[PDB]
Amino acid sequence: FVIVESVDPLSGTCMRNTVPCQKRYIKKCCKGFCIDILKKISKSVKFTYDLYLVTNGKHGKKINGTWNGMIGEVVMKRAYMAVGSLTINEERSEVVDFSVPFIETGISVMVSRSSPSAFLACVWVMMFVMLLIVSAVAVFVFEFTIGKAIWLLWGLVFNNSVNPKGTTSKIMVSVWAFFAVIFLASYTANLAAFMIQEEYVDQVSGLSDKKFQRPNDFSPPFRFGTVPNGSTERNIRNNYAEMHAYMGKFNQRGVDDALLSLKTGKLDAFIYDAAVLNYMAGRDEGCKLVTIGSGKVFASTGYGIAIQKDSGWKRQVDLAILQLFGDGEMEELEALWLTGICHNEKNEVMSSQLDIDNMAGVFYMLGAAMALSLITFISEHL
Amino acid sequence: WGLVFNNSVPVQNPKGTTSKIMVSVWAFFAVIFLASYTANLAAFMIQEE
Amino acid sequence: LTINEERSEVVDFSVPFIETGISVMVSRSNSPSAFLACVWVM
Amino acid sequence: VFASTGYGIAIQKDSGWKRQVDLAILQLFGDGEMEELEALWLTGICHNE
Amino acid sequence: VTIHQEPFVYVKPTMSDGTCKEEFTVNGDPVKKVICTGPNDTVPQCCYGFCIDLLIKLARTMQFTYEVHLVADGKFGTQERVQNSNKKEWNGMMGELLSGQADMIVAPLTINNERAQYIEFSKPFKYQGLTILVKKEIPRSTLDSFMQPFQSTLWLLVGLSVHVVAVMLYLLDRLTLSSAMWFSWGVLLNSGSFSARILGMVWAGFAMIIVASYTANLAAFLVLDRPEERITGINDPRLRNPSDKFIYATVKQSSVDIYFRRQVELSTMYRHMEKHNYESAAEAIQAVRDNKLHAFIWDSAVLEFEASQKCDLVTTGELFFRSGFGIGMRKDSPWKQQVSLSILKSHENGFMEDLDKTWVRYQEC
Amino acid sequence: TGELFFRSGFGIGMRKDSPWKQQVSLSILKSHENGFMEDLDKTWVRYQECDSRSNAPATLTCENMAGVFMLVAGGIVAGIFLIFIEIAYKRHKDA
Amino acid sequence: ANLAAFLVLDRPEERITGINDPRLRNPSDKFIYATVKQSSVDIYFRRQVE
Repeated sequence: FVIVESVDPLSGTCMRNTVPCQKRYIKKCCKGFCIDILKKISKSVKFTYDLYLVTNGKHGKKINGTWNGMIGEVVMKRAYMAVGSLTINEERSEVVDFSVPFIETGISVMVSRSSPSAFLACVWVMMFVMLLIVSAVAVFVFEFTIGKAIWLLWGLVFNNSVNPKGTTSKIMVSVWAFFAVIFLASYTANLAAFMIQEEYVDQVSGLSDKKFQRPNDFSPPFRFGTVPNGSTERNIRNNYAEMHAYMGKFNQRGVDDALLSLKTGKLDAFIYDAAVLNYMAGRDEGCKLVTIGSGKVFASTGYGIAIQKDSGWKRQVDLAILQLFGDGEMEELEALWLTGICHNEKNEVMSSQLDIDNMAGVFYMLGAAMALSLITFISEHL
Repeated sequence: WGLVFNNSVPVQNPKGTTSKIMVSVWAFFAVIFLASYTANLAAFMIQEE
Repeated sequence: LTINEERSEVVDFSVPFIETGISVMVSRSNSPSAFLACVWVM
Repeated sequence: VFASTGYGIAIQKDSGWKRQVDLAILQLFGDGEMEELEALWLTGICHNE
Repeated sequence: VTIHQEPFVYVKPTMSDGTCKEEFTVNGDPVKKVICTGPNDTVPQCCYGFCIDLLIKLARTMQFTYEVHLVADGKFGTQERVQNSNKKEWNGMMGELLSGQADMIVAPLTINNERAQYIEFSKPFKYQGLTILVKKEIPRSTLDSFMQPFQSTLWLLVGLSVHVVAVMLYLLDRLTLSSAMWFSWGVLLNSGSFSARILGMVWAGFAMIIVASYTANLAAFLVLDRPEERITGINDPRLRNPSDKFIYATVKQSSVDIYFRRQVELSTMYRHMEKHNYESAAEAIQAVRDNKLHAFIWDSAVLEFEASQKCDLVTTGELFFRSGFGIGMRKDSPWKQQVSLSILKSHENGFMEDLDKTWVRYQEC
Repeated sequence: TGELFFRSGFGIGMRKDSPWKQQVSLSILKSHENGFMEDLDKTWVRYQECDSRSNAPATLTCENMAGVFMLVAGGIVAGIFLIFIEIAYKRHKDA
Repeated sequence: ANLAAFLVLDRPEERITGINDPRLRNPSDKFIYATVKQSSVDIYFRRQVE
């Protein structure tokens, strides 16, 4: 969303289109393509624009009985117009003038995935049908032996691996031989099916989840959260009480530093701005983490910069935005910033790994069916 | 060598008790060898030119 | 039109606006058995 | 590559713009907008290259 | 004159005394060679190259005594501002041509809108390319298969489980019970009471889907992500994102490097290229062997020759700053226009693909 | 379709200034604050009418394969007929 | 391998590339792509260069 640096020590100066600012007050390089969007804005706006550093507190928020922060800095009226992208906040909105969206945003917590047996319907219809034809051939044996023959051809049902003397009945079995042959083809076929085209999930349920709506109710802690004075988290103060409750263990510092915690993964995910989220997607070390859910909308909103309540450029400033989306060059703003790096906004990549207990689920599904056969065997004893 | 393709030789398995598992060596071995066959089946099955 | 040495020798020809070459292109309507070494060693 | 060459337009032998015209080409590839010329024409449709 | 470039030429010291090793081709011809004095890093040295070959056939069109020189500095040439008198000055081969130190320059350098007001040249001796040197990442994918990537715990777990199922079989029995090593486990390997027979079908489909699982494992062994190579395009984000994570650049004082040196959007990029620049394209192949940077950039077709040089490297995406090569031409030349004609005839004849036989057509990897 | 084109949204028509203007905007803000949005998805959007595929999860494949499998069943009935005719052939052939 | 054909297969693309999408960018009578008369986004087309 925002870039900065030191001015060029050789020349002691800014580069690119960058307009720097002082730091107390010492000039330091101020950068970033959204601020740039503000620049191209001021262009047709023709409004003298001189950068400043932020004093403290990242964005603005209520402090004690008052507010202290960027928005608060605006409330201080120490500046004509704001710089930096902070979410539209109804509270902050009620405070003073907020601009129109420069870009959309939302609440999100994104993470990584470090399978549901579907290999294991009407196939069974073909099975019982094959039992019917099995009866037919059992009749064909006229001109255990007939009864367990169902188990004989049924041997093919898995790779044969268990024969009647019927000469015509032999080819009658051969029916099940080619049939079950292509049925093995069906098995390896579904093996291709799951073998290709997987999806899975980390199953994010949103603000509320098993791991969220009843987070303490599970065995491990699943930590999804943000840093001090989270704006979207301020919405979470409204969203859920247990949220801000568990937020204590969820305590974390730094944004990119939080991404580092993701590299550690000591927490479930990191609640943050969905815009900032996707940002965290594009810039990364490699492909590990994934969006909060798919990036499904959670607390639809946007961030941006603004000016004092009832300011000069206000309407016309919004019009400047109207130009901004007008030319379509905002696409080129992605090209300046939001353009995709990690990409992968759709494809599921590869889950390739060995088998796991998830694979073992079907194994259990048969192993218990054995016990079912034991109960029915006691019924045979009855 | 019957295993070399899917077993399927009607003829007279040997009666050796230890020799049985000795065959079982070729059973798992040739099993994953079938895995090798279907594996190359994946190979050509993917990535053609 | 392609730079043609003949035509080039004729009169002034510009520099390349874009590259070109001789070609004849087609389709494949309907593989070399490679399913069928050290495997045999095993 | 078969018979590496190119097509295009030109003028009479020893014409006015000649050198400078080539220079105009130098601009043409200069800005890189020839990529945008693909975007005007040569851009891929069938892709699958 | 030129600089030794394996894509362009094979240039090494002379053999013993004024000696050049005589060797036929891979196709068996003993292609010609030449010699040029120069420094090795001012001494007599040897000259051989498919480019140099194009000089050979070139004079073979218009007879002229072939003289071969080296390049004092490393670069090709560039208009350059001095520390005094404030005059932009082409350098090197360009400068040496302004110096006229040789008849006509020969090298695989691009016609530059820069070089325009400096010098002229004919149509491309070949259609060439320039892009970012791409380094191949190490694929592995190897496995012991059902050994390696199959159910690390469950490989044995389901097995002893099957031993327990065998205990259920012997239960159905109550040796024949002791025969379960053959019956149930034999069912597993498929290696050769009507109530329990159902359980027969049970361990049966069980192993069926098990082998199936091994097949899926084969699919893992083949199909797999092996994630992308980056190297997107002129807009490539990795290149477009200033940081210290990755290193992508080209050598100092190069023609395409100048294609960066006059730019708008590339600003931060070429800025990085300042601290990231290198000297020799050979030094680029070297730093690649070292995997020194994250990425490099040079003449693209040349980099295809580098693909012939080593497998540790990759082919970049597509065309960047389409250009080509030719003969150095200062003002007008007595050999100028007819020389261009010679190029034309070169395109007409197969001496091009023949040059591929000299170098390009060789498939190394 | 592919991706975003001309990012935009919806709202309430406002002419010049409105007595309900700014506070109405506030109402929107509160709307974003509350879940009435996702509730509106419940009104319409959240309803999932159809699936979304990429590949062809046919792993069932059954009713499709019914021609080949049931075709094998045809081989079975053919087993009845040809086994009866051939049954007379070898049976009476021994007679 | 036949099963692999039954699963893996091309099923070629959907076109619909982007604002630069060639099919849309290539005037002809082959394909028909448009929006309704007198619409807002239609106006987003009505003021344009490319």
